[PDB]
Amino acid sequence: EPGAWEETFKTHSDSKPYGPTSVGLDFSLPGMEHVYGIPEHADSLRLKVTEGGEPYRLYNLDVFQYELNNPMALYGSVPVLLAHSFHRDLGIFWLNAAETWVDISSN
Amino acid sequence: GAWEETFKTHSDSKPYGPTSVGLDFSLPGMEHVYGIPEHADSLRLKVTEGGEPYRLYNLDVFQYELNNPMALYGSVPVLLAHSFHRDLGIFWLNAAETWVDISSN
Amino acid sequence: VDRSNFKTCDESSFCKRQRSIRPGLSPYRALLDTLQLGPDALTVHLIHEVTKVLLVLELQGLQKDMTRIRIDELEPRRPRYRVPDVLVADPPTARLSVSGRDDNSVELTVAEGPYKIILTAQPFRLDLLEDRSLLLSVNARGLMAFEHQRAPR
Amino acid sequence: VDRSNFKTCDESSFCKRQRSIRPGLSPYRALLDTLQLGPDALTVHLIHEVTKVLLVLELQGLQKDMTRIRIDELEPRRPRYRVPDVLVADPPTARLSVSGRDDNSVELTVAEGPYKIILTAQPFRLDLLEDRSLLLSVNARGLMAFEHQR
Amino acid sequence: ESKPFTCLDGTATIPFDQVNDDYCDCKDGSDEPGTAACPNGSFHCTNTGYKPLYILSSRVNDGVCDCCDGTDEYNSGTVCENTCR
Amino acid sequence: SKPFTCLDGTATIPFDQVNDDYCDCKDGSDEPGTAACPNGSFHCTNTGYKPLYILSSRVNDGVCDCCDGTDEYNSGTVCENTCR
Amino acid sequence: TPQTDIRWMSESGIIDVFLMLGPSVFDVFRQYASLTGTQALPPLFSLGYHQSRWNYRDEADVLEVDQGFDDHNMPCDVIWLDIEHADGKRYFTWDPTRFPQPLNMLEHLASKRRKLVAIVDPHIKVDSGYRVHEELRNHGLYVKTRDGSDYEGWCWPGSASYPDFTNPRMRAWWSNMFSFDNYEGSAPNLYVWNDMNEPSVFNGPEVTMLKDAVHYGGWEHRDIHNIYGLYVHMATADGLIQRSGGIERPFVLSRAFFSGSQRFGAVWTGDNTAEWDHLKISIPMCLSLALVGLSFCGADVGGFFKNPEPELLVRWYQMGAYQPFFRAHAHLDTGRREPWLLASQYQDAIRDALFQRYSLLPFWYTLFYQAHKEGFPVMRPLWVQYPEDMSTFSIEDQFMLGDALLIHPVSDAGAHGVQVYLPGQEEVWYDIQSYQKHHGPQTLYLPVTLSSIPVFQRGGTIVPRWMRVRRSSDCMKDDPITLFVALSPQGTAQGELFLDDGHTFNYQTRHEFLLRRFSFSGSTLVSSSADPKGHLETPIWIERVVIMGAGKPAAVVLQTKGSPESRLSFQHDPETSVLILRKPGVSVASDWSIHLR
Amino acid sequence: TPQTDIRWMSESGIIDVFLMLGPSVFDVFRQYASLTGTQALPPLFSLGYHQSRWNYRDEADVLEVDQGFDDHNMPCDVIWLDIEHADGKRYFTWDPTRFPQPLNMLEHLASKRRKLVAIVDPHIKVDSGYRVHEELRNHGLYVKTRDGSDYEGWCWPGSASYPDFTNPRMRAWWSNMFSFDNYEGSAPNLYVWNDMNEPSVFNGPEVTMLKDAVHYGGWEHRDIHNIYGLYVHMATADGLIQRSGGIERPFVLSRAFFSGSQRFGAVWTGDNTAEWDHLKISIPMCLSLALVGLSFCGADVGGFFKNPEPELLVRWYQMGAYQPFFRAHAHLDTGRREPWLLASQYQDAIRDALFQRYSLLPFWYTLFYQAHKEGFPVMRPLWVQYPEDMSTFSIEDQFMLGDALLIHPVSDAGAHGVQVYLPGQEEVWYDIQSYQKHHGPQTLYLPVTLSSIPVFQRGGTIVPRWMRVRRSSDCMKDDPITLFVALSPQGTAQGELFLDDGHTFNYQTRHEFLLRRFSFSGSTLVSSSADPKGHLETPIWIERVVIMGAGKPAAVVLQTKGSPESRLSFQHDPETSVLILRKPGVSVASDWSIHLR
Ligand SMILES: [Ca+2]
Ligand SMILES: [Ca+2]
Ligand SMILES: [Ca+2]
Ligand SMILES: [Ca+2]
Repeated sequence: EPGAWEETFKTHSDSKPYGPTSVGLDFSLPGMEHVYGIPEHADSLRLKVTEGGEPYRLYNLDVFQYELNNPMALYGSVPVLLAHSFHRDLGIFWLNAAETWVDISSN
Repeated sequence: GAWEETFKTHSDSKPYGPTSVGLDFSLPGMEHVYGIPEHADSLRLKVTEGGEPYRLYNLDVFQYELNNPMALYGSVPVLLAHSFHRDLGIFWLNAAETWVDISSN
Repeated sequence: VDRSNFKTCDESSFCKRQRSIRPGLSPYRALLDTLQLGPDALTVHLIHEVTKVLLVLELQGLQKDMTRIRIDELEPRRPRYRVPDVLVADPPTARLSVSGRDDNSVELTVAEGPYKIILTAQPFRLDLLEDRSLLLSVNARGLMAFEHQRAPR
Repeated sequence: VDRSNFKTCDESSFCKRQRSIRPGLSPYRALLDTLQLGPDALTVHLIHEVTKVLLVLELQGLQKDMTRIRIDELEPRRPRYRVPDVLVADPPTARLSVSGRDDNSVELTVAEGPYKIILTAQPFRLDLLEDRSLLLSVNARGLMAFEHQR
Repeated sequence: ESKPFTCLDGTATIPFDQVNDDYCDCKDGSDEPGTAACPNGSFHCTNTGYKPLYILSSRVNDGVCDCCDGTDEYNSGTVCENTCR
Repeated sequence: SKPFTCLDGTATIPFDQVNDDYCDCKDGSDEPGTAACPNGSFHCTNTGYKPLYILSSRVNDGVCDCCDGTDEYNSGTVCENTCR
Repeated sequence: TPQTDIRWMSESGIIDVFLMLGPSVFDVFRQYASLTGTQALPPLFSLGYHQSRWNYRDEADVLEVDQGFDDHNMPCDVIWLDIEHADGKRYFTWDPTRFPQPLNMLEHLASKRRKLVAIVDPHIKVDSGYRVHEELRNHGLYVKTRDGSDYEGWCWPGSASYPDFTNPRMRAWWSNMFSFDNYEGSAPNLYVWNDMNEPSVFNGPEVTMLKDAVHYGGWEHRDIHNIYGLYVHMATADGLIQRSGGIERPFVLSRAFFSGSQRFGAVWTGDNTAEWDHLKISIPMCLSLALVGLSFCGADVGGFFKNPEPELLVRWYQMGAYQPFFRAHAHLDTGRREPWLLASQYQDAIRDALFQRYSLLPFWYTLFYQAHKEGFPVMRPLWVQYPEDMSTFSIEDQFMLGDALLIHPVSDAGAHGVQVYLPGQEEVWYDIQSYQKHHGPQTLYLPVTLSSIPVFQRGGTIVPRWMRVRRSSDCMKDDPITLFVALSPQGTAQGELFLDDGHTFNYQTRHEFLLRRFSFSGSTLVSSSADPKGHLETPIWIERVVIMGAGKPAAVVLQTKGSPESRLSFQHDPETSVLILRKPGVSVASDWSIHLR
Repeated sequence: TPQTDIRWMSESGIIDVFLMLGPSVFDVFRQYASLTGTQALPPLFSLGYHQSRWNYRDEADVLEVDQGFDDHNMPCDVIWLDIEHADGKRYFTWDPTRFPQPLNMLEHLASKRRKLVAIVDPHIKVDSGYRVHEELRNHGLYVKTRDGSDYEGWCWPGSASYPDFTNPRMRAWWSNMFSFDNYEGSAPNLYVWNDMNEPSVFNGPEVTMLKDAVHYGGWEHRDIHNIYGLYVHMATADGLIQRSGGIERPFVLSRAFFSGSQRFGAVWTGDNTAEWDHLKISIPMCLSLALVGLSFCGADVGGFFKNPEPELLVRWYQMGAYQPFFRAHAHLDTGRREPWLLASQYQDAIRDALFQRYSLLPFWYTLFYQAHKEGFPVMRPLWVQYPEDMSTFSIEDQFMLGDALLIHPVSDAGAHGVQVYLPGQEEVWYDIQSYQKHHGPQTLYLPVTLSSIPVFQRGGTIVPRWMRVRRSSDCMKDDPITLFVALSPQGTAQGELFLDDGHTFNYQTRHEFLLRRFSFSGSTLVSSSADPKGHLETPIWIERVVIMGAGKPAAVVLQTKGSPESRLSFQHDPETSVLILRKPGVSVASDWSIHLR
């Protein structure tokens, strides 16, 4: 309920005339232990699990004096994730232009 | 060009024609005159008979040089004459382009 | 860097709503009565069991061993945004064919194999295999969420 | 460096005209019939002998031992420029008195001495003296030039 | 009675009341640690709650806050607040 | 017809390997007129004026380096004499 | 049993996802490229070295920097002009005092065969005397608010409005603004840099535009945000193309980007910091971009913020020299760090790095042509080349260029050596500095000095080089080629080489290009056409061949179609098994073969 | 018989000439001052050291320069902002990127008790978004052409128009623009520099305005040219007064000037060059200006164009330290030459020159008060003080400050000594560094080092100094005074001292000032009032007396009204005949006497 319509962050207000409209989907990759991509983040080549913390964010933002080893969104966003194993390679292309969060969990 | 006059590529329509004024002054006993800034020249003013008069016309001279009577950025039309015996001053209250000639005897 | 300037997922209300859904049996399920198989795409209606909002799944096999999944509202109040100018062309399609059937699942074959997609109706799910080696599953953890456009206020 | 940007006196037409006048007998002459001793100044008409142009000389003795010489046209077609905002005040004047007079000259005394101004009528000339010591002369080389408005 | 003060460089020996009397009597400036009278003296900021610091004697009561604890401005019209945090 | 010897005292090559657009001498002395050696030099004679040496890498690079323009003789850039 | 779960959550739009099934990683590259396109072929000069900072003060400063490179014997292709070159951050303008004659400045750079890049940001100063603002306002081409007014935020010029680059009429206007009649003072050797195109809004939420601003078609900014920058990049590149009549290839650097941005030019990692850890992270950041199609990637050499110590700057030049986009840049308050301002020992290490980059230009150009035609990344993680070596799956202090060069730059102060992992069960590796052969797979400890750049050539590859380093790439584009043949365990090798005029679309509109295949097997090196449709008039010839891992032949014979059989002189090093063939002298457009007898 | 003839030739106007009959040169000074006024009393800070260049980069750079002076223990009162501080040379504005918070920058400088000067030139950019241009055009306040359109020329911002400063309505508009509400970002510690006010017109005849342009009242530009700059100076100075409610004294530097410009502030000799002969010529140029009433004169320290060698810069700091207007300035393309950027030996000599200037501030301030009240020049040719010594009539490598100090700066590279002419029969001179006494007249050969500034105090004079040098003059203005008594051969001396609050007109509107007379005769030093109308609340006291040329007394006794008779301790050097009286401790506002028994 809170923030589903009109929402404020710091001193800025989002009138959000359309209300909650988000979309989401999960994908399971059997045999995959290494995933890569979804730039841009000042983070490792091999993407980390997000279970204990923030998901990776894709939202083109100007971050003054950005720091290293964190999933904060930087200037660019390419919603493409690659999965590599000894046996195969796979890719996922999430063609969406809005703010996007990506969660990664191991098994 | 007493009336319409051009210098380089610039034209002066000079609608009122020649209107210049001039006057001379004699200073007996004086051998040293000073003043009429601004010029990149010595404190004691030189005679102008063999060359250019001192010019008073506020002008922006790029990379101006030394020891010449070319007009620089400011103009104070005041000349001081000094001798062992006396001191005198001349104040020429005119705001137009002014040339000053200095001759000895 | 000043990190209070930039939202966390908790401070992004849509991220907080989405991330609050926990792994379990999905409330979405496919109405196999609605299935239509064309040369270029398979369409099938989805329904949220609790809210009864109706979605449309467009499933496509593509040339060069690719699959495209598109999900929209069945009759939205207003059209939703579809990203232009990024794709350089209309992706060439590969034909889908029914090769396995029951009450709760449908198996489709892309062109002439070896890639097949099994659609389980309840709970809604998609699995992709080369022959019989499972490559990846969709909505297997039941985390799918599609906030339909609600009435303005 | 190439200084052709800026005029020499030869390239300034009024400087060229003026500087071509060389020391000699001046054609200007004071009309002593026109002399008037006013409260602040002495006025007297000057005339160019060849062109018959008429000028007005305003001669003033000032407090603090100063003399002011001003020359304008008698009947100008248009007013000439007089520099404003430079003088901080109207300079306090000292009374002038005729103390000598002959056919070709008038001697003036500032207040009660020792400064005196001798006006020579023909050719026009001015001499400034402390008692009997010549301090300075005006138009002694005959270089006065006043281009009237055509 | 009482004993006089001696400059640390050994320059001279002056009575105690010429210490911090706002006139420079020692060549090394050691007789005016609390004033601006000596050109080569130093003033010590204790700066409780931060790092202490020495400043030039010429910056004592110059109207500028040099110590974070503000003790260098005690008779200058500038009131310095404690900023050692 | 005698062969050429490099000035560094290293090796001896036939006359036809001088200015043959390949670097054969360690000091670059076999290609005074070309861009073939990385440490060679080209001499601008600059007839009537100050002469100058330039890097061999600036021979026929399309840029006018000598005031007499002789460093550009087969590059498509025509350099005029500016030694005045 | 091991499994990884991925979940995407987006604020609006539809669900639209492509599953790219491989099975190989190069299949995924092809699959994605068929969807979103391939890397635009960069003009050759843009693969050279770029010298930049905020800011070069005036035309005299730019010309002094240009002369400094020549006076200190360092190559450079482009000098960049940051925001202070314009009239108070009014883009498409020039400061009337410090840049009064842009055409004269550009002509002087052209006489040195160098280019210039000027920054053009998307935000437009709100100013009724600024013709750009008046036109966009009068034609309704600005991003809007819900009340129908033009959106106004704050950026470099103060109050500014934001063109709606999602509007096709706006992109057409922007493209036409780059014509030589509209962008007064510009010339064919002036290129463009798009910064702040996220868009950056200093007083906006998260330093960007409000979610409920309104764009073309009534869509909210929340719907389109992540493609706003791509549209800026696209419209700028299109303007550089049409200003030439459709002949010249563009160069545009962009900060913001999206899927498909590879089609419009280069990107870089933004405002980094002069620290060793920022140097290290440049590899994983550009590698993560390479994997998703953005091959033209780099980071600010020396760091944007703060002042790097001389040793860090040297190590950053060595790192940048082997990365796709090679530009030094610096913040307004940093000290000047043009490479000749350092002590002689640091200058020489930097010059050596610049020489290596310029010598490798034919190799870089060919890799980017293969990226342009196939969608294969230029900079590659080791696991892309060795998908079965699990010990490479996380490596990020190492990368490969194509399949031929493995790079492990020094990225630690005062390091005495590096640990280099040389993969491949059946592979051999040659240290390009010493020509020492190394067996794989192994972890080799290599001692380093300040001048060391650990680079290894893979056996079975042929690498083309321009060994005559000149002051810019334009000076070098007709020079002869040296071929470096690294022999495989089977005594084989192969490589490609792409050539064209270096800056036009003639390779595509007129098939005016060369694509050569060089192949070695047995004792024969053969040049053949890898694409017969391509022909090119060029003076480029083969001046030298260097073969690593070969024995001493008794005689070397060259055969070329149209020519009699010729004998070549050679030199052989028995210690390193290196054979140097002198002056083959054959045109690069000709079929030929060299036989070791 | 010797005679000099003078001839004046002017383009228009009337003949209007004043003859000033002396008989002494000080009578001529008084006569001219009664006509055109006297030197405006400068606020104390403007007699300190000014640090300037084209250009300081941004607020951070200005604050860094400020901190550099304190970190290297060098005094400085003002930091200057040249044309790059504004928005594209639109005056009264600030660059939105590099100077986004001028008030905060001015506040930080106020916390260091320092000031700032910003340049404001008379030419106004033709720009419909520039509010200054729109107002001046809409109110018809521009110089016009004969067809009635506003004149347009070219200068720093490109195409620009020129306000008609001969129009009183224009000067009133200009003055009101300097109010803190109109000149946004300005503060009480911001002052103004008027440049290019000849007026400079880049595309005009002789780089100035057309002769047939039209001004207020229909007068042509040829009629008014030489007072256009004075009007700019006047209207700017009045604006700095009016913005404060008529309380604060202005500081305005102007490049162009005329008779009467002394009433409005300072002038300098424009764009000089970093060469030794330009250093030499600064003396005759400012001396020629001093003789005609312009006492607040100087030249760019170090030269405007080109880069001075370190030794030339040291010698120019020593020269400038003893000239009225003391500012270092430099062209856009010169290297940075803040005084701490040089080697330690050069730094120390420059610091020593800065300390001498600041210690002499009470002396400078009194000389300018005497100029303000009497019309006597501050910097003086030797012949002014010795009108009967014919060998001084042409001297221009030497000058005097008042009647007390003779200065002969070193103005030759690698000089080992100078020849100093010490004039005056029965006159004595004291070397202020060594206290050696020298009888005149003579030409003395004085050996010099890098640190030497040849300065001599005349016998019979008393010079007041602040011996506690602080970071700026504001910090020093309540500090105690040291009196330097140079005894004549008759054992006498005299001197004056003017004190006030340092920056307001209270000395004139409220008689809040002190003018003290110090006189020595017999064996008694007496302080009395030189003007009884002046009273002032001040903590300034006399902390030390230095007497040159005295024997050793048996006792020293101080008497001050209101206090018991006190004994003073003292120190005497028999070699140099120097007597130092310790800590008189008497208020500078009190009558007192010191007797040497
Ligand atoms: Ca003491
Ligand atoms: Ca303090
Ligand atoms: Ca050769
Ligand atoms: Ca060349």
